[PDB]
Amino acid sequence: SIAQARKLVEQLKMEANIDRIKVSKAAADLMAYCEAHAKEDPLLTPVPASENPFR
Amino acid sequence: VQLVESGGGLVQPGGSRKLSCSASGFAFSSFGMHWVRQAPEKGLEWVAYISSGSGTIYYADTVKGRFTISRDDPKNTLFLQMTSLRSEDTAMYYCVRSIYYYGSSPFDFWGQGTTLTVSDIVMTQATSSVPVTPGESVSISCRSSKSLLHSNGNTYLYWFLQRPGQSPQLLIYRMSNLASGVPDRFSGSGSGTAFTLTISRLEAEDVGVYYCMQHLEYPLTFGAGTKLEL
Amino acid sequence: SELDQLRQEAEQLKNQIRDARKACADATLSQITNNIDPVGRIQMRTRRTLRGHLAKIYAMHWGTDSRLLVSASQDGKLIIWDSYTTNKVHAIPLRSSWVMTCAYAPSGNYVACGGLDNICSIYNLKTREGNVRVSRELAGHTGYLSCCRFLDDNQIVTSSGDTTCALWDIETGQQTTTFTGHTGDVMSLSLAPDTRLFVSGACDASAKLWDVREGMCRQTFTGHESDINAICFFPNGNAFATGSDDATCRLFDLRADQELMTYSHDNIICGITSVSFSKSGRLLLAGYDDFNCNVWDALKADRAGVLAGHDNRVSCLGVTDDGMAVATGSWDSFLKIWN
Amino acid sequence: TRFPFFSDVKGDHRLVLAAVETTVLVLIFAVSLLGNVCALVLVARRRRRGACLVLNLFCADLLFISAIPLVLAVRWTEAWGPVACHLLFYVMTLSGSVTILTLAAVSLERMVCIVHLGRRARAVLLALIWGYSAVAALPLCVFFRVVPQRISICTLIWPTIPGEISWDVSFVTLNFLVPGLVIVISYSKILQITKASRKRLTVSLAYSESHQIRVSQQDFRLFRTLFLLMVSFFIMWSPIIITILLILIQNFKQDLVIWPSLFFWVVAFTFANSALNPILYNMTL
Amino acid sequence: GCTLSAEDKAAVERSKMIDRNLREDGEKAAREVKLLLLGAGESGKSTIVKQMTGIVETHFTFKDLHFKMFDVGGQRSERKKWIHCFEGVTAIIFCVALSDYDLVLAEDEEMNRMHESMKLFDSICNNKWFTDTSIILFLNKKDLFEEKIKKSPLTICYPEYAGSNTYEEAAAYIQCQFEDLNKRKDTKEIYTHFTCATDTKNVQFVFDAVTDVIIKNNLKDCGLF
Ligand SMILES: CCCCC/C=C\C/C=C\CCCCCCCC(=O)O
Repeated sequence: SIAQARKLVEQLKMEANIDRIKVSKAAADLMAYCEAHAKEDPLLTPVPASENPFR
Repeated sequence: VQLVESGGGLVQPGGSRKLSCSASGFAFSSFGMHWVRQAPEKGLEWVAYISSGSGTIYYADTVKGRFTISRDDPKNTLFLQMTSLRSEDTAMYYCVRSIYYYGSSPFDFWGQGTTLTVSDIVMTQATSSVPVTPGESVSISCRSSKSLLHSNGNTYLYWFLQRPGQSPQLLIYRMSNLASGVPDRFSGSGSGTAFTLTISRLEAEDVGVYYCMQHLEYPLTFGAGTKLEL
Repeated sequence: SELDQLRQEAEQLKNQIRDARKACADATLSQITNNIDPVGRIQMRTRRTLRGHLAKIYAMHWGTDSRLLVSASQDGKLIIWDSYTTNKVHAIPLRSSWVMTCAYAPSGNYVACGGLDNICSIYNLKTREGNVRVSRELAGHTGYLSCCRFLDDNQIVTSSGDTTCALWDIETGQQTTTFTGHTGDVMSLSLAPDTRLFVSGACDASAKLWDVREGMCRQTFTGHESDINAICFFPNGNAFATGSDDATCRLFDLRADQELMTYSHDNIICGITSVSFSKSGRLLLAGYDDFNCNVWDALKADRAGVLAGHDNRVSCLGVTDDGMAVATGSWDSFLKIWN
Repeated sequence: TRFPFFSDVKGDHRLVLAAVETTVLVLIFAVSLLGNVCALVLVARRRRRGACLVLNLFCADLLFISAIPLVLAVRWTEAWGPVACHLLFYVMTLSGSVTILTLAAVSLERMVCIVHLGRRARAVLLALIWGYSAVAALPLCVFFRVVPQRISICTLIWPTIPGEISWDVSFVTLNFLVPGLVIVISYSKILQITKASRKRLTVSLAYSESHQIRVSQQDFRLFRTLFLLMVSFFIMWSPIIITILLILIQNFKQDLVIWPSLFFWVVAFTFANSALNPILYNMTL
Repeated sequence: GCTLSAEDKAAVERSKMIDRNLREDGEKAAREVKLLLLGAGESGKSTIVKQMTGIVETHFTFKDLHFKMFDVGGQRSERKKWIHCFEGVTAIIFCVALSDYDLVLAEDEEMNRMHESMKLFDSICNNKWFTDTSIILFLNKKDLFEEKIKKSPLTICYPEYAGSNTYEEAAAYIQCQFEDLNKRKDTKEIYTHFTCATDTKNVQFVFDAVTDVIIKNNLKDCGLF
């Protein structure tokens, strides 16, 4: 009971100590990763039926 | 894994015989079986094949009509019924297991042999001997009548090794895949029609006869054999 | 006054954490992706249909070679498929029919399965005797087993319905680490691409980020309104997407400790059963109780396609490592390869 | 003389009898076609959920009605194209025999399904009943000649009387008596199985008051449906068989037992069987 | 097979043999009668299992008919996350104890035990997965009910009870209260047995109820009804 509460508050206090970046940076990073690998996504870009192994 | 053959011995010519190979240590009912014979001073020669559920049988067209192959699955035994034995059937018949699914080793375990004495694609191994010293790389070449590289990307080349007095052992399957239990010294390569097996560091446990086989189509044909003696 | 004192301490600590992360949301992900060119309309055709299961299909997993599948069904069978020729390579009979999850080893030498018997069974595929044999039975969970993922040939992490996860040593056969902290059943696992962390999604409408080599939770993510059934990582391992029973998917950012985008529509009322990303990370595929899959443009959050063709609920879904196919399984006992 | 099948003087009244004949047959054609196509479409999507020989029935009764029109034309006139006279009766009799045998087979497979608690063999049975019906209706394909005024009337000229009695008493015995016995046996045994189960569960008191009432109110619907299916056969298939035997009898006795317009009305009533088939044997409501 | 290699043909025939074995195994398992054994805490299903961790399976045979019985009482998880696995069982065997009309719940002294069992019955009977699976209802410990009703009135459990305080009427009242929790009175059915003892009464009752369920299922899926 009290030990469980102490464990929970320890976890909550440890989650507060982390450093978090801005959300704009995260969104820009996701956009950059999606852009950099667009050519190698055979579902976003349906590669020709000659290269397709699922004819 | 153990396959023990029996039924050899001297035979009068024109008679009949039956060979039995008993298996122990593997799921016999899920393995196709081949009989492969070898003349007393010649290379290997595929003889017959029976599939997993006995639903597919092939013979080389030199024993067809005279030979029959069968399997007793509950009793875990494989039978070869030979009739009208000529004087050119004197050989040492081996039984070899073969499981075919995507990514399997189809010639991995060879039986021990049965000595019997009676009283298509062409595979070429140019050099029939290699005088070589241990510690230096060795190279063997094999040459096929037609390209083995099937349209699905698989080239069906097998490399076996037979040491003095022992059954052959699968070294390499499909021209590049090294069999389990084989040191990384051996390495298969080549393309389409010409193939090469290379050994980096020779040892005293590598002297013997090397055979190349195709599995593109039946009958399965073996190479003459290159003998490494040292 | 220890009880209420610690209660209010945790209350204020959570409040200040929430305020600190709220003072970090500069702009919505929809505001930065407000000018990108849309994906369009993703049209896919069923290349292969895989038949041979005689009951509902509950799990499915792809080989790292991008060719072989494993599928688990409630007829007590675990089938391995070629998926190029639709050939069955192995058909493994289970000792317990009530399988709820299955996994494929990243090396290809092992498959694992688990379910209502609280046991994770690991099978050896490449045996010299020519059959598939049970190589290990991991027991020690007190609830049903809901997910299992191989780290390597000798490590597996498993979720169970006893509110805990567990990292095992297959060679020894006993737990090496136990992850606790969830207040409800644990329903989904996703391994980071480098397998240094994993993310867990539970019935308490929560997700958590666990360090494998430390055994202790790093971050907790809330935002859903109902139970979470599926979870997956973004291809670079800096984000993950969850699917819950309130007919919403969400994208969470590991670094920002916040959610980025919600994937929901007014015409969808049923919960999500599966979640997966595309190779580039631009398409988010979600399987539904609606009987059909939906493909979302994972940056602008608008449905870019639909995968209809299953006569019952879509229970499992995956995308190959090479990224050229999408397998989809459903309660009508058929798998379908799409491209 | 020679018995005219669909042809008469009609001296009693003009312009109204052909009209009545046209109306009844067009109504029967429309109703049967609509019901059977709806039943085909309906079973086409209960195949996706339940997977019986009920599709062969809906194929056979449509085939039976495709023959309706040629008889309307020969009714509007008194003559006979004397190339279709060799196949119209063939298609009619073949489809009728297929319908009867399909009903008997449906009843038998329902019997075995209930009693016991092969897909290829089902196709073998379907092909077998179709082939047997064809080889049994063949005697009517090359024998109905076009005789002059007993006007070109499509009549039957059997070569030998022993070659006619045998065909008739084998046709009725193997296409009306045997299927009737099969269907009544199958449905009465389904009834006795259900009654035995509901009386095994009554001894031990597995039924409480107000639940022993719904059980009886459902055992009433079951018996009603089975009795309806058992007797609709003999109600909607007996006139054609009795008029076949009566034609046989009057063939060698020469008595005007036939009222001239009796055959056409009997055949129209039998056509209505193809329209009541897909509502009795499809109760998805 | 012409564009296929020798090894591809061998793989194809291996796949066909796998298919043959799968069909042989799945047609054999379609003749098993699967019963989902449910109940509440200390309901009495231990005696029921005696007559005939995770899931507990019990195979047995009675008059050439094979029965699977899955006891699911060892799982404390949320029932809504794994109950759909049992969509398609032949029947649900629910065990009630008639002696609980006076006993209070273990954790909560206020809340009753019979009402908790009734809540569980109403939860599983009107579920969206068991809309058409019959419920064989056993009422155990009837010999400890007539004995305990001499000194204790049933009005403790049901305050609205108005009738004779005898076993033969109180048992009927309990059975009616349990049966009236059904909503789909036409789609599915409930079979009630007042167990406690005898040679082969319980097993034969399950056999009768299961045979009736099978007959009704065949009538439904084979045209009639
Ligand atoms: C069991 C038959 C079912 C099909 C019958 C349906 C419609 C009948 C229509 C044409 C049949 C005419 C031939 C019958 C007369 C037989 C004459 C005889 O031989 O004396």
